[PDB]
Amino acid sequence: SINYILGLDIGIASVGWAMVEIDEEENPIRLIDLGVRVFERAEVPKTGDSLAMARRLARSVRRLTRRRAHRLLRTRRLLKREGVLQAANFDENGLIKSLPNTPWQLRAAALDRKLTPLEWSAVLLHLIKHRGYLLGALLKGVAGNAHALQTGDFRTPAELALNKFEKESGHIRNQRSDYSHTFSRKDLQAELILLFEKQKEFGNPHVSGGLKEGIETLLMTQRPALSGDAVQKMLGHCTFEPAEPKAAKNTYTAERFIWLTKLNNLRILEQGSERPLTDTERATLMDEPYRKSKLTYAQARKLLGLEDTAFFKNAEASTLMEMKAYHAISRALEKEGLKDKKSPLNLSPELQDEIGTAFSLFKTDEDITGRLKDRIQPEILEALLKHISFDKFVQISLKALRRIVPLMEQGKRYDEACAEIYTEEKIYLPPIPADEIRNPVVLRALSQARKVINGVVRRYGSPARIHIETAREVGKSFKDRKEIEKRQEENRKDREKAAAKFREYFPNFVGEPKSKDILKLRLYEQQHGKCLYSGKEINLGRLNEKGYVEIDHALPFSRTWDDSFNNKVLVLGSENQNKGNQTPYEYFNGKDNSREWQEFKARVETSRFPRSKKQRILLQKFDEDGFKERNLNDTRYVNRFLCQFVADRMRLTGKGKKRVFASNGQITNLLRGFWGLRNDRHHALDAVVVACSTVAMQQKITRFVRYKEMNAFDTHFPQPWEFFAQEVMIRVFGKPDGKPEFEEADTLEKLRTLLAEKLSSRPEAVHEYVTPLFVSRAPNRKMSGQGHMETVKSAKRLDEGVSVLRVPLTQLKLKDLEKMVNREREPKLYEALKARLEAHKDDPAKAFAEPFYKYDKAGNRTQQVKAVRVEQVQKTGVWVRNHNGIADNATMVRVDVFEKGDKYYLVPIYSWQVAKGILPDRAVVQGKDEEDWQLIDDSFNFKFSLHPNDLVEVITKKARMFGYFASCHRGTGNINIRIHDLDHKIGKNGILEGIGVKTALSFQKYQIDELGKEIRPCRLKKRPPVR
Amino acid sequence: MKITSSNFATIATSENFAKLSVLPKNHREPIKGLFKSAVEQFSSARDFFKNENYSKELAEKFNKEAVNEAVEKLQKAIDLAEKQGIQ
RNA sequence: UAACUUUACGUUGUAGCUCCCUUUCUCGAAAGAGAACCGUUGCUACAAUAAGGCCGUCUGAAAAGAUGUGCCGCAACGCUCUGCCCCUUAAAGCUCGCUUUAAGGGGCAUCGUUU
Repeated sequence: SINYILGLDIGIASVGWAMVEIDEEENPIRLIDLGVRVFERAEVPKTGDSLAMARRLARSVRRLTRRRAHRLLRTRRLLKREGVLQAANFDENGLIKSLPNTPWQLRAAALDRKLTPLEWSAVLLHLIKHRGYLLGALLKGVAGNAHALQTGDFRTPAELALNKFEKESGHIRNQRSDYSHTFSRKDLQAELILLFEKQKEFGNPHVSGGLKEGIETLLMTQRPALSGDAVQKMLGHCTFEPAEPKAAKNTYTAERFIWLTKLNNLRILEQGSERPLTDTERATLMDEPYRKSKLTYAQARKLLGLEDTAFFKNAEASTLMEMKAYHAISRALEKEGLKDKKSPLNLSPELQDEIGTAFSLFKTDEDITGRLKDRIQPEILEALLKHISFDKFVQISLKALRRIVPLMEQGKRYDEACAEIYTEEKIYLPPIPADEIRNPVVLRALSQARKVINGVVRRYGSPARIHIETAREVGKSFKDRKEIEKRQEENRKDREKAAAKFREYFPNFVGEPKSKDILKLRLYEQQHGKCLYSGKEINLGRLNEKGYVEIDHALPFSRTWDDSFNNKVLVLGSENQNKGNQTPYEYFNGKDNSREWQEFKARVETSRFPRSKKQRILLQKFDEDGFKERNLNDTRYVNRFLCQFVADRMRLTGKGKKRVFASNGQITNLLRGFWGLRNDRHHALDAVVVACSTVAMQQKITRFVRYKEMNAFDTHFPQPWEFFAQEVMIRVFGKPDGKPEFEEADTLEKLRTLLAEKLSSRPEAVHEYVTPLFVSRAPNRKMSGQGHMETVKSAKRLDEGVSVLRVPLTQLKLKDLEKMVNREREPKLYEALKARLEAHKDDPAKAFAEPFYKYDKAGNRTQQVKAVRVEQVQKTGVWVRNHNGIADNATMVRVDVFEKGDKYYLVPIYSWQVAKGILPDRAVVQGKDEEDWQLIDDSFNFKFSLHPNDLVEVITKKARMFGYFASCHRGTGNINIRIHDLDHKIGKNGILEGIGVKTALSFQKYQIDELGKEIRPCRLKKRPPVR
Repeated sequence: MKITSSNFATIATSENFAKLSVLPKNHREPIKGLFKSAVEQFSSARDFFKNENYSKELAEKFNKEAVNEAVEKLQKAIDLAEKQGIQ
């Protein structure tokens, strides 16, 4: 119904959108709607870790501890059921009673004295529990321990631990995040076998074969590493032949398929172009993998023999394809000693295919000798059953392979090959595929952009064209972004230094030397006191003179659109009056190689111009078309993918065929500067600038610059419409241009009358779709998350507000020194700790770098004080470690709002309460602790529930607040609200702390759409359960 | 319906694993987990020969134990699925 | 990218040995010492190492509590299934504008997939 162009500005934390109505010639005539959507970037803002790292670490730790506990339990079961254990020694849900507390001394004394049955289970359990290692410090420690074992009398690792290991540093097991006291699992096998042999030598009715077998199984039990999905590891069927099972990713034909598929689309990149392998190149690279294993990026290059002019679609060194099955079979044959080191494998492809199928379908010796006995020689079966194991299944059957492989060898492409042998448009964009987008931030940004596009298409209709502009910070890693920020800061500092240098030459220049004269003077400095084109010299009178020097483009704008920083040069008063839209190749007689060209080349050859600008002195018949096309578009992965996806997967009611225009960055700044347009609302400004850069505006701009390039104006730059810089500013900020002290209009009536008053000459400034901009934020209504803080505290003194926590000395400060649990029971220790602390002015790292010693009464010393347990306040917490520890509460996940007597009460709900299913009943009361909180009963009406980032509104007796709820303080009962656009002039950094919810006249939570429209109140019906 | 270490892969198929999507979550999760664990264990029940530290009899001892564990796991999974009433 | 076998830590509780230690008991040479119920420095051992959910088996009637050579439990994406909210049209009636049921479109999840 409405013809319009939709402009998008996509960042890593926001997406601005605008719609510009166009005529039949793609010319802006109106500004219909605009808006901004804000979210949180899909990464940790503090460091840059992915959003799913803590979850992965916690899952790994959980699995590790579960496996260790299960292994110890199985060891106990084996020691009870398969030997002498006297199962009256095992009581309740408990363990071996009266277990000795010194396995380490026992394990080193089992070769000179019999061990009691009560002293055998201890050493066995200790060996199973700490079973050693199977990344530099750990390897160095185990290597040093191995070297130490084979030097002195250290027949057992336990003897090493007892003799030289503990008497030096006073400990046996490692402390802190260090790596010295680690052992290898092979050494533990050696010690275990020595223990069993030399202890059966002395006696003991134990040490049967079952004990040895069980302990050796438990000691060398490690789960095999998982890889890939689980559906891929199953025997399915064929997509083309529904009568034969799949094939393994080990057979000759399947790996031939993989190799041909990878080789066909190599796409050797010649200086940025598309240079595929021809028939003669693919006839040689085909057989290289099958002959050598590590075929890397450069390994093919030597066969290609190029001269750095052909890249690939050092650091670029990765195996493009590897022979897994072939070299695995070759090694299995070689290690038995029945094949030379380097020779072709004397086996038909059918034989390797059949052994691969058998090895991937059956995993027992009997079955593998049940299917390979009649096909391979007697030695081959045994040689294969010693170093060979295969897995995984491809989705292509064996029968179809015999047809697919020959065609791909003939050069036919995959798709046409399988077609000969054997993406429709929609209204809304489909979900962004995560296969190609291997980045979380980019995926989240594109998902939000797709949501905005779907919403606007739903509200208005199919857009004619989409103009995408992405900030330079998108599609980049965190380190590159930080480098960009530091480079920008350094550039700003250098600009300030250059400005300070400028303020010396001509103080009389007005009262504010700006950056334009700075650029003029800097470019003058580049010429090194010389002039260009004209050939005259420096010592001109006044640097500005209003006409003496004019910044001009060397290559004309009308043909290049290449402002950049290289093209612009500064000339003198003479010359340049009859240049025109001529490149220097057609103006200085360079085509005929005259003096007018060589002289100026010599003059500029001593300049300080950059390499790109220095080699842009001359352009030998450059492409006068693609160049202006290259500066008007974007050549990055994200922009190209967006263009392709929105071009194919949805409908755009345009006119041409390339109805997606990804614009550049410099062109946007040029347009915004030319047209007048100079908080978190400026995103829509670039959106409007971007959606008005149609090809018709480009045509008019080219005509204007070409006319003005000849000095033929014997008028300002063309604009989309008259009064452009005013209407856009009024629509965005609701205030007149450049007036941060003016009042803001946040209502339809106020904005409409402001538009009618300040733009009475434009009848199109008002329409039925004008609404003050409202920034929208991404909701977060997850009820999952952390259960409590990592640290846990003793809960013995929990009747009061007390909790004991052991802190190291190096971390303790003077603030917690006055809260030590034992403050009055040892006076001298506290005084010494204060004296050490009150020396370096609360510097614990530099004060406790020396050992601490509890000095005995009347002198002498005693044992170290490495850590001290201090006392902290604790009014509430979470019971963990099986009612043995108390932990701090987790992040707030829900608030329940109740109303009674024109008063509002907040009931906090945490994650652990959701997990246990115990919904709370106590509303927060300021001052009093939880035990004195107002209990909730049937007399309290329930209004709604608040999650983080939810639209709320309060009406207090002083003013009215409308914002996004962020956090609720349980100590006061006051909620915090962020202003919609996060204005720095309202509150502290856009937030309104300490809002008084209680005694408020009105309080209700609002609902907002994804485009910032449809702001309506919501009345929740009944309290939802936690689970 | 019996599961044996010889005819095992003919039953542990993608079709059999995907037939479980109809069951309610309280039943769907455990049998699917059992099937996945058994399939992975069978698929990785021979890397003990690829590692040179599991020398001599330990290698096929681990292989036999892993195969028995996998076949018992899928026997339990298929018994639970049979109780839930699928074919 | 996204994930995967482990290992060494940290914290809490109990037990053993060990240093300081504030009261209260036990005394003729004034000094101290000894035994205890508590605090607590260090070493070792053991248990727990998110809070917790599913499924199978045991004692059984109010319910457990254990048990398992099994998976999930701080994330991302999405709407086929389930829920909340908002918006249209319909059957209506309110009391003189809110609900009951709906069909459809969305947003978010306690829902689905990957882990």
